[PDB]
Order: sequence, then structure tokens, then C-alpha cells
Amino acid sequence: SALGKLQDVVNQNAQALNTLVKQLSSNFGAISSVLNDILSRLDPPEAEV
Amino acid sequence: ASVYAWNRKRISNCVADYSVLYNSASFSTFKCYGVSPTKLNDLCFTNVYA
Repeated sequence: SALGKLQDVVNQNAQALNTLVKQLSSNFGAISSVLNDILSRLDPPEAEV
Repeated sequence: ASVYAWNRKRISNCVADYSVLYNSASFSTFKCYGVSPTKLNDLCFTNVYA
């Protein structure tokens, strides 16, 4: 337990990157969270929305 | 059938050809939500309701 001041520094960075990765699984209001399905399912004039 | 007793048909195990439907000019209204009609040929679906 003495090296907590050195362990939390790594832990916080590990949390931040993980939350950044998790943001790839959000729709943000769109119809799908993956960019390939939108291009493979919608017309070019419409998918830009 | 009438409106209050509308029918429903299962659709599965199909080589579905939507080109004939879209290319036909007999339909006054043809509106698709969430899918582009020209892209209907590429996609695959597990089940279809009519």
C-alpha cells in the first residue's frame, strides 16, 4: 500500500483511454454506431446527416 | 382485408429481388425509412414482415 501515489497515476490514465474507447459505441442520435453500415445502407445524399 | 383486420405475412428463406418492385411504375407512393431502395439488393435480413 505504500506505492499508491505511483499506482493511481497509471490507473487514471488507464481509465481515460478506456472511456475514450467506449465512446466508439454510442449512436449520438444517428441510426447506427458503426460507420460502415450507414454507408452500406443509406443513399449518399442522405447518409451525411 | 379491411384496415381493422390487416393481414400479416412471414417472409424468410428468400433470394429477394426488390428491383422489380422499385422499377415498376404502378405504385404512386414508394417511401422507405432507414434504407435506400437501391441498396435493398445488397443487404440481408433475418425476417421480413408484410
